[PDB]
Amino acid sequence: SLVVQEQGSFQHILRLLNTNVDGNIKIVYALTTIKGVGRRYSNLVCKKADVDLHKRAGELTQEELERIVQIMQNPTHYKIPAWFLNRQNDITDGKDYHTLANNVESKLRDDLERLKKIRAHRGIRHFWGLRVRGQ
Amino acid sequence: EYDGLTTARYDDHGFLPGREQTSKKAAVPKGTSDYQAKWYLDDVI
Amino acid sequence: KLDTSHMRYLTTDDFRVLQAVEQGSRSHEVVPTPLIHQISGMRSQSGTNRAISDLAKLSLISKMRNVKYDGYRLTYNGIDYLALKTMLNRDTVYSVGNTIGVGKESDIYKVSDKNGNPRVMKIHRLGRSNQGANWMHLSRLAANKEYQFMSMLYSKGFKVPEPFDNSRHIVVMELIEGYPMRRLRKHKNIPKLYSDLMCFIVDLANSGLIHCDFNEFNIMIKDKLEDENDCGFVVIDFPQCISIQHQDADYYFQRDVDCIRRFFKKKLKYEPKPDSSMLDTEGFGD
Amino acid sequence: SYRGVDLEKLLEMSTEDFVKLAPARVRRRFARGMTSKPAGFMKKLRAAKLAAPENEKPAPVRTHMRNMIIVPEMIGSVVGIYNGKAFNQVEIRPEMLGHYLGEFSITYTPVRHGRAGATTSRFIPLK
Amino acid sequence: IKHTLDIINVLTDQNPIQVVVDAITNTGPREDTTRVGGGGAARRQAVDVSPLRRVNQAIALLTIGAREAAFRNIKTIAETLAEELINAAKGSSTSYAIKKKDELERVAKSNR
Amino acid sequence: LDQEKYDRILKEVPTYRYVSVSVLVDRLKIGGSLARIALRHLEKEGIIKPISKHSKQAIYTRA
RNA sequence: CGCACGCGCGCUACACUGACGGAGCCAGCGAGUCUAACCUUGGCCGAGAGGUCUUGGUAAUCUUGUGAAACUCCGUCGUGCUGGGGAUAGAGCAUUGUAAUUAUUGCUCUUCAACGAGGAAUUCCUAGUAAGCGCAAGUCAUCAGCUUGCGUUGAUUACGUCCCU
Repeated sequence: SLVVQEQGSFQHILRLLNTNVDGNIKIVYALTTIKGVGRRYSNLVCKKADVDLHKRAGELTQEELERIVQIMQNPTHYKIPAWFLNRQNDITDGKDYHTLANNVESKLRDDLERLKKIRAHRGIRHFWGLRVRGQ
Repeated sequence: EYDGLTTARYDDHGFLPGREQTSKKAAVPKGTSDYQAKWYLDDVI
Repeated sequence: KLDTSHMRYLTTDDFRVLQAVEQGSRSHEVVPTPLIHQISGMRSQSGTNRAISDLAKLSLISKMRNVKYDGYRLTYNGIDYLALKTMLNRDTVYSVGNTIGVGKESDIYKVSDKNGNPRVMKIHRLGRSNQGANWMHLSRLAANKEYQFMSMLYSKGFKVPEPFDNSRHIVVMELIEGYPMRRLRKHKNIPKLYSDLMCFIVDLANSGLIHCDFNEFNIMIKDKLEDENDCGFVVIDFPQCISIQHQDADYYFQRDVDCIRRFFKKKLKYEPKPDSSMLDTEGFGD
Repeated sequence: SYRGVDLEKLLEMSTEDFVKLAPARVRRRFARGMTSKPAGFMKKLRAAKLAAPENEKPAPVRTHMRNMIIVPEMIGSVVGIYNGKAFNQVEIRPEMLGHYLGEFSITYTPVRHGRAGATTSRFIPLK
Repeated sequence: IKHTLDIINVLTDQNPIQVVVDAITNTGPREDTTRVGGGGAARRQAVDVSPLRRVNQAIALLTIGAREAAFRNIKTIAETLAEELINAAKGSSTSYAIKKKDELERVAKSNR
Repeated sequence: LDQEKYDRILKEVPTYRYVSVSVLVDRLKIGGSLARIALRHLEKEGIIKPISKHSKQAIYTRA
């Protein structure tokens, strides 16, 4: 479109939010490249920031994300989706964990720690699924 | 020898001998039917 | 399909009979009634039609009541049960079954030997079964011919497995705990074994039989040694074997140059290092 | 331990209320109707703590289903529970929460994929 | 064809059949083997099929060459046809369909 | 490196036979999602003639 | 209906003629309560599901013109195991069934798998046959995947004999 180039600015791979939220995939699906964030979390940001999926995306500014830090940084007041998430209002804790790469799998398997120490299904056989199926 | 064998003197066209290699493992929890004993706490070493 | 459970009701009454009648059905196809006694020297009426009515249900023989040319035939189990009985007679099989393996004219039947180490009773039944005029004539002799054409590089320094017995359809191949090239994941010496695929057909032209047929199931990294994993090659590549006199080697020789170029490159995205070789050397250095 | 929220609120609940926040495949069970089959179970529970050497071990009273749900109130009693035939002794605690008593079952002499020794008993020795 | 062919209506074509005057027909098939029985050796004979093979080396390899050689293509389905009828007149041999064009006059000539 | 595409289009649209996104790949910079975006603002220069419109198949013609 | 293996069945995904946000809105083999709990046509209850707070029906009328689907046009992404797939599974929802367990399928959203038309062999084909795509039903309390149909739109290649059989 605009026949204008720039001076060393655009990259191709980023390192964002402690892992690789890349500079070729957007906010949305490079938060899917790291495990824990789906589509409509940052697509409800489209009705407040107008940033959809249609670009090669080494373009993001860290001050638009600060009005998304108005949506992110405290997980108790900031429009967390409630029919959406990976694990969400859990048996594990009870809150709607729209968490991140370092915080999904630590908040995922308290349903598999449980049931046949309790003599039923998931407290020896999932430990057998860790003493055998893990090595 | 009467108890130091695996197969009776039927060699002389019949059996391949069925070996029962006893490698028992404990049955820790309470309540046992015919079935569930051998799949209680299998520490497969 | 298959039946197996119609055999263990007999006595000695059929053991003298079999390879006398098996060499007697070949000397004289469909045998009439009062000959099972008299090919084997069995007596006329001392436990006789008792034993033939015992054999009657078992499908290794059948009552083919034609018009004065009667039939007692040693259905399809006249080869099949009686080659199990033949390996009971030729001192290899002592009972039937630890068997898993499926083909068409080669079923892998996992057995343990007279020794105790395992081998495989492969069975030949083509047409499935269709066992008739040549189909029985094939599986008798393709068990005998391929008893003769699995030693073409074992004497010459290379890896072909060895056949043991050729009883009527049965070919016994140690047993090979293979790992084909669709099962494997990684390798430790990649660039040696691409140029050794130009070089295996180099080895095949020494013996005078060029083999081609390479799919993703072929080259077994097997288990000779289990613990230290001294592996080996099983090369299931045989049945595309062609006498080189025939006018199809214009596109067999060019297969040796520019047709193997995909599998060590793509399966093992890793673009390869080594050189190659032709078969123009092997035309003279047989 | 039931949720992390206060324990003097949660333990004596019936088949009514929190599941109206929970999804309709396990809301069309627990927020429709209490199913009071564990109500006369309390009446046999209130004698299954009396004449024991107390706080330690009561008797293995039998129970023969696979879709019945136990409620945590009853710290210190023992009930034997269906596993296909027999009655697994459970010292009943708040250490089972809304899961089946008849989930105590994996009912087979084990599946022989690593040691196949009972498959060897079906094969053919042959005359 | 109608969503694609205006590019071919640029390159020396007033109406788009004008370069294509000498393009479709000039792949005239003259020679193709039969599978000889042979008795063993499956050789090939210097014979002639009806002239619908180098036609179909240029037209049935445009059936694939428009859809099925653009199936799973880097670019789209109908817009890899910006090349398919530009220089299809005579043997270029550097393409998806012209590479076996000499091989009707030499395959039935090599072992004949 | 700011407007080298500006001079090597206005002097190279009568050197390139076509106008597409594959022109840009000769310098090996971008292959990606900045392409279907760029079909509606490119021809404000005014040298290559547009022909047809379709929302699933947006195709034009070289000139 | 639990899974060391192996086969087949259909259905897909391995992509830019792809599907997505909405407008252009068609069929019929049509089927619907008696001495009652059916088909369903009012807004909303509802994140969603329909209850039939109601109504219309002994029937081409009320569903019904089954306002059916694949779908056509303004906007979405140019090859990146990919905005391809929901594969596996979780959390926020029902119509029921006296309770959804080995969840019975109807319901919002993330997990996004093998697989680069795939070694051997092939399944049916001529003036309406390939090829998709629907509709509703014994499956229905949860739908059709099998099925018998009808309807929608409907391609390369052809009158020939044993080479397979």
